[PDB]
Amino acid sequence: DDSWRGVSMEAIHRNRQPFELENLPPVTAGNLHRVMYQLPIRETPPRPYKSPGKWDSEHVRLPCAPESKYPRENPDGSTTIDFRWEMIERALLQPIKTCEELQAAIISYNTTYRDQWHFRALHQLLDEELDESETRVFFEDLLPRIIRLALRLPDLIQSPVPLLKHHKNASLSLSQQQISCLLANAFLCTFPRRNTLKRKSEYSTFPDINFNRLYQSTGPAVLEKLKCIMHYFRRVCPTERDASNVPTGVVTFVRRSGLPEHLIDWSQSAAPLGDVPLHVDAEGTIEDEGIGLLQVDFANKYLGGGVLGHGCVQEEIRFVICPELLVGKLFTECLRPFEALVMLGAERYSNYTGYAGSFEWSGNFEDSTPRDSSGRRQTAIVAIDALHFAQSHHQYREDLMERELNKAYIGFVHWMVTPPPGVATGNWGCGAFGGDSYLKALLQLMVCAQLGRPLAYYTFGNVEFRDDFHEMWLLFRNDGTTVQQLWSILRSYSRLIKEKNKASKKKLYDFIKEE
Ligand SMILES: Cc1cc(Cn2c(=O)n(Cc3cnc(C)s3)c(=O)c3cc(S(=O)(=O)NC4(C)CC4)ccc32)n(C)n1
Ligand SMILES: [Cl-]
Repeated sequence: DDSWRGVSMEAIHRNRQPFELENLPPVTAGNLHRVMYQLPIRETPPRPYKSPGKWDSEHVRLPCAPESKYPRENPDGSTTIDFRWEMIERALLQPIKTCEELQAAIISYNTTYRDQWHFRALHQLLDEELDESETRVFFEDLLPRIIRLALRLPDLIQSPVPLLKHHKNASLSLSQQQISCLLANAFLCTFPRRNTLKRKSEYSTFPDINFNRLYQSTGPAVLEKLKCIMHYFRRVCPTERDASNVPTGVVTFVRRSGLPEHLIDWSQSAAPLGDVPLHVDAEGTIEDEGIGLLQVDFANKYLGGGVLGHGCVQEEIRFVICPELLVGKLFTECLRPFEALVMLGAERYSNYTGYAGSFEWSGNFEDSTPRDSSGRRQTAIVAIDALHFAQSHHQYREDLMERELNKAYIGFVHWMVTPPPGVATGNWGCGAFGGDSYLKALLQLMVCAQLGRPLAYYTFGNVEFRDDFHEMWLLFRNDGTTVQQLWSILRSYSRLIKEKNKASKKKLYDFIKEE
């Protein structure tokens, strides 16, 4: 009758309006929080913060650094060592009228990759997908705006951009405007030292950021991601007339890194599972129906996954409809097992249809989501990376159930004085990545019970699973089942599977029935 089972959405918000409960404290500058704009925000967009630039192992190597030098071959075949930022400016201010000339300009400061990079998805989009006039508008309007924005980087970033490395709790806050500039540079593949595919290299524990690998990819989902990105730049680049369309606010990136001190012993959790306000919806999406909640990103340990590539499932889609997330790739070291990344403030610019191979851009989206005191849209996303399984049976090992419990734990912790809003999630690391929906739902319930967060769970058209999970929360509620007690049952199922989906839930019935 209704799409959903369990408690209502009013309930998930603790009967207060969405957005009254916040997911992150306000931005303030500190030892553990670098802020790229001036506090407090008076004018908009925020005014950039000024401090000496850094070209070192602790900060982003910015394309405009005076330390960035580059060899050029010449007309006549000799070598000049020049400043790469000067070469980038010269290349991008030559006229560029075709897809081939764009590729040659980008390659002119990436000459190592001359015979490896071919921007086939860009050729497909401009030569075959758009008609002659939409393509003329690309070269006469859009691309000049992207270049002009990229070339303002020394004006918009006047402060070193720190890397968020392994095992450090740190935050970084930037303006949406600053992010549009960094992303324009990525679009034009300007970031130094971030292209090599060599196995052990300076940045190999970091994601890719230059957009070349997207351009090298194929198929319809890749073009639709390109359309999302184009659209973002139409939305946020100043037009020839004015700059009133430029976004006004802020985005914050928080590396959460758990200490041994924070590790839950799951057999000592007396938390009642049925006391979790659980809302299980078979329609709806996290980005729409989960407004006000901590929304989950079914992440790869490299933030963004294959968004610059062939990837086009849950993570990748979020990163092209809310492209400000992409800048996380620039400074976020890959996640270790007891770490997570919270991203607050990312505006949505695109609508979409489908999923995976059927993903399509389906139009403009005007985000009216309210901004917090710090100038951030109150869209809070946590990146947590599930394990992938070649073998489904492997996931029922005790150590790898604990791993996932602890991964979701560090993603979902609150660590603020005000009460935590609900989490909005779903079949995390399931489908083709090997995970069991039935188990991953319980692990997430355990974590929410333990932390005291409501849980809004989306099954995406699967009514059967909605019911099996609702019914199993009812058995917990009136048996007063407990985290440690469900852990005990789950460890039993571990040793059972060893000696050799729908059957996990059958055997809790059994171990529960005896109580
Ligand atoms: C209501 C709805 C949405 C969708 C499409 N979709 C999807 O198919 N999957 C995979 C699965 C399909 N059927 C299953 C039983 S799983 C999704 O995982 C999915 C996820 C989202 S989301 O996470 O809310 N948002 C994004 C993409 C921004 C992060 C949305 C649609 C999904 N379906 C079938 N039914
Ligand atoms: Cl030159």
